[PDB]
Amino acid sequence: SAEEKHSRELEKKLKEDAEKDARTVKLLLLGAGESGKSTIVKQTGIIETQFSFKDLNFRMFDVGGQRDERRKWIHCFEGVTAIIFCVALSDYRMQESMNLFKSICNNKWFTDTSIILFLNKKDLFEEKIKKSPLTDYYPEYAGSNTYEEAGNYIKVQFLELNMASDVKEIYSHMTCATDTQNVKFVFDAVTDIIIKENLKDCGLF
Amino acid sequence: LTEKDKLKMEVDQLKKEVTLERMLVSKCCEEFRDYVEERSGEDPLVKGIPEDKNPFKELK
Amino acid sequence: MNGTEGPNFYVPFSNKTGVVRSPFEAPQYYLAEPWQFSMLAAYMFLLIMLGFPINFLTLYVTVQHKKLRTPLNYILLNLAVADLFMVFGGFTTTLYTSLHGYFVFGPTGCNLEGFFATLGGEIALWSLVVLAIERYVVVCKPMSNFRFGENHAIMGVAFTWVMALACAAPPLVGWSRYIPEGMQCSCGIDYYTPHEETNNESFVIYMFVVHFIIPLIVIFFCYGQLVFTVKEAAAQQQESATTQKAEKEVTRMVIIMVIAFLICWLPYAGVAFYIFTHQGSDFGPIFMTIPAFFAKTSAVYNPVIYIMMNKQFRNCMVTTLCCGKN
Amino acid sequence: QVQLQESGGGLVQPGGSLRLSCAASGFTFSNYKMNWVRQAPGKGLQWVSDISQSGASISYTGSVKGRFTISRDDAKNTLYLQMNSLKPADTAVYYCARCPAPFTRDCFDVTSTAYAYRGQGTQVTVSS
Amino acid sequence: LDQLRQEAEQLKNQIRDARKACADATLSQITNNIDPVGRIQMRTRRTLRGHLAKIYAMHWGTDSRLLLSASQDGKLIIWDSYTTNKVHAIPLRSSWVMTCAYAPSGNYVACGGLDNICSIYNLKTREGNVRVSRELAGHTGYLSCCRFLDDNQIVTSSGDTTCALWDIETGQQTTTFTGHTGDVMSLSLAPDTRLFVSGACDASAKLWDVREGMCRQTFTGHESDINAICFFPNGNAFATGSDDATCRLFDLRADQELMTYSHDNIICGITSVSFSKSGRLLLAGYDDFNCNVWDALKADRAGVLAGHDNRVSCLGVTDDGMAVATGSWDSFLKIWN
Ligand SMILES: *C/C=C(C)/C=C/C=C(C)/C=C/C1=C(C)CCCC1(C)C
Repeated sequence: SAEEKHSRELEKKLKEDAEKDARTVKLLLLGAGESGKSTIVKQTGIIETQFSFKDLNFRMFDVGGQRDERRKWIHCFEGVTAIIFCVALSDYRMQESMNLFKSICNNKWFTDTSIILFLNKKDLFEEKIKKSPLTDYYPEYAGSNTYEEAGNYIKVQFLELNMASDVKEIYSHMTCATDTQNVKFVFDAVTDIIIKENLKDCGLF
Repeated sequence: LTEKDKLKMEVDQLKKEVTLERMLVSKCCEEFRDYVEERSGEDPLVKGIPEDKNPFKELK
Repeated sequence: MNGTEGPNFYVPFSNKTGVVRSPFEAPQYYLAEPWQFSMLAAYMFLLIMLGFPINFLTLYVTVQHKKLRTPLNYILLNLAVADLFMVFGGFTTTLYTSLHGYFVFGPTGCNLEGFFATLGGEIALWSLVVLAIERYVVVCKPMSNFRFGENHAIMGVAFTWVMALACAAPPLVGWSRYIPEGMQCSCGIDYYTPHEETNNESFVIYMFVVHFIIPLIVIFFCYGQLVFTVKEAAAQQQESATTQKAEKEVTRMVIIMVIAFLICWLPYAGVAFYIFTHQGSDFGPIFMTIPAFFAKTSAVYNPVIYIMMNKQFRNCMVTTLCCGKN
Repeated sequence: QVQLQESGGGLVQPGGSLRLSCAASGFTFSNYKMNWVRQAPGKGLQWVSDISQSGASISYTGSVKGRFTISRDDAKNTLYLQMNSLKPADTAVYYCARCPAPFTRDCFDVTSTAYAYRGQGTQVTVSS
Repeated sequence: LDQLRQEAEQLKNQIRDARKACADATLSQITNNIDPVGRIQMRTRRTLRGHLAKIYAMHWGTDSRLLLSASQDGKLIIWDSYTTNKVHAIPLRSSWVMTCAYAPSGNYVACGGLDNICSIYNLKTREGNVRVSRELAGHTGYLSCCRFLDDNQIVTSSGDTTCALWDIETGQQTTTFTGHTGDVMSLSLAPDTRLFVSGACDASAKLWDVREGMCRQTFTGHESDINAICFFPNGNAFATGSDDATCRLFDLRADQELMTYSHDNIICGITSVSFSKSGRLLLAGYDDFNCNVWDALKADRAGVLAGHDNRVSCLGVTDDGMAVATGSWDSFLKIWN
């Protein structure tokens, strides 16, 4: 029949378009607005950026145009590979990014996905605490003033409230704004996440 | 003017929401019940379709 | 030397004392002891009562669940139905004739029995081989622009079925025999007789080339590349406390699977290689049946390794049994 | 509506305890996860306490580990927080928020601005 | 400020006392002399496949034959629900959708998602020219429900708390229905096509009207967010379908509840509600793959439609009541009868 052959041609077209998007790896980055997004996407709906590196194709989903409350649209990303935080390094928004990290590490839709965290804007941060330490808004928490341990102090604050009862490891990278190996780190991380699920997909883990 | 509008639009519209005359829920409930009972004799999803009038017959 | 031959049987006891008979006519108490027959029957009974539920409840938990019907678990279900064939065809009739003694089931019935037993064992072997193949190709990624879908799973299952039908069928058309082997209580594919009519030596070297060393080379290459590409990725990121949890477990599982293959398909190749090399030997009945012992143990220990240590099947089985959570 | 009124916030020299409470009215106060959020004088909102339904799961923030306690009195329909040995770095306002979905551990927008399920709270100022 | 909020809560308690004064008996106090419906058991007829991701919304055609579906792959597929053909399969720009609609003239197709754009496709126009006719920009925040009230006017929900109206001839947003505090999740146009009620995420539905633009009434009485409402086909009532497992049937001109539909085994959320042809069966889609019916005259359930394993995201009945299409997150649409 004419309409039945049209339906079969449409089904062939849909199955042919299935294999193009069933092979890519999709990622999302929250970032809490102001961040070092504009370098790591360079290297008002859903700003989709699409890069590739060594036979892995990526599709970021920089959602920033939506409002602050996000309990109603966050379930459409249940099936993403790895969340990419973009926490800027400016002590006293710093606080609002930490409240968002609590929400995504407690709900059922993201308690099995990884988080590729990024400590960002180091060469601004190293001079921003060379004179004004972290021990003003907090108590004397660090104990010293450099960029290694104070950068590691922001890491241990974010890793303090992760549950991680499954494969939920959190990579981290104290990254600059003139970096050249930043996209290699997001490639080296996501291959490890792909290995862990394929080991889980075959079953032996 | 966006910070000077929504502070007061809510309270003036909520003040407007009380002047409208209500009805007894028994009376409007009887209206709903009479409308849903006059038309329930020929609802094709409550009575069921006797295997011939439906356009959703078996397909192989 | 090697024994005495009849029209369609070979018994490894020499007729110089004049006590040997046909396996289809008279009981073999001259050959072995009756308590050995009862022990083999008791082991076959233990085999069926332990291998029937562990191979049926996997189809139970994959017909109740949808997540198990995955495009790379059809091989595991094919292994399950392979051991179910080895239980229903294989174990029950050899249990009955080991209880009764002499193989009163007819040469046509023995040609059916050896066909079904060799069929189940070869679907088991080749399902292990092609699951090693798909695990290698989906984890190690030797071919870019590739994914694993439903088009490849049934193709691999059909490959196991056509290799098993290339194994078990040429005894039926005249390339070998289906004599009862070992304790004269199990129809075995012929691999030891000095028979010249049906070109037996060419079949023995064909089986040792195609059906033993090619799956051994394939399994070794696949699991070695798997362990190498997991350990090389675990060396890439040492701070991740889950990858070091992963590489130890997959190395342990690869070692367990390789030992599981080479503890049940090695004595067949060893006995066949010793008999083909030593042209003319002298063995016993109880020596000839322990590779069948080890290979028929595979029908009950292969789900213990392949789906009970799978982390997805075992959760559904312990929520179906509702007792004994880990 | 969903009314969440609070009481128990004044001035207190540091080290001194202070107990504040949220009376709830509008829903069934037995099957909603509950949060205690603070807001510094100038800074954004910051989540503090994360009390679950029964009382088993209890979380805390970074700057508070071993100085605040929380308890839901179900029969009196009231949430309770108490600050023991508080520090002068808390001159905040305090809201008590309800997580949106019942029978669920999700508390996703209890810290967001213009949120519909938290009261106006109290004021906690600290002397020296 | 303190004084205006004190005045607001004082008149809120006045509204609460005025609603106290009228509620003498609910629906289940006066319905107690009727016959019950009975346990119906309707099976599927067309298990309809063709999707590869989770789907979010659907809408029947006016002729009760053509179905529509939108999912997370870029598909805007229009089906024929008689022989399970695929009449059209539109590849749209944004892969992310949230809603879709079929025009009452049977000619256009609306869609939209969190691309903040409701787009109109000119279906069956020319030789395979299934193209986007207009895109309705000028709308911040994500979008959750587009609905035609004509072949030229749309009413679309918002993320920034509006329920705005659109004229497709120039693309300009004519009127905006501000007044909500949370984001609006669904709409349901009246058979009068002058009133429409909209539910949002602050436990409050609002009965707007098209011409004068003012919210005539705001209905409270819920606890959690309100996910998907549906209008009762006389012009006097509507069901709500909130997130606390409570479908509540509200009415007009009295503003209080008529009934609640919940018992203790219902745990998860509700995300799709549609009435029957007469309204005797309120079809409610749950989150535990257990989209059920509700006898919306005796407040008791009468059957389930368990044929899925994921979130039953959407459902819809025909205009003649002869079917119900339920679509879920498992890429399927089960059409029950
Ligand atoms: C009940 C008996 C079973 C399942 C065993 C059947 C035996 C085989 C599949 C053995 C085959 C082999 C030889 C005959 C010699 C060369 C090596 C093998 C494993 C291919």
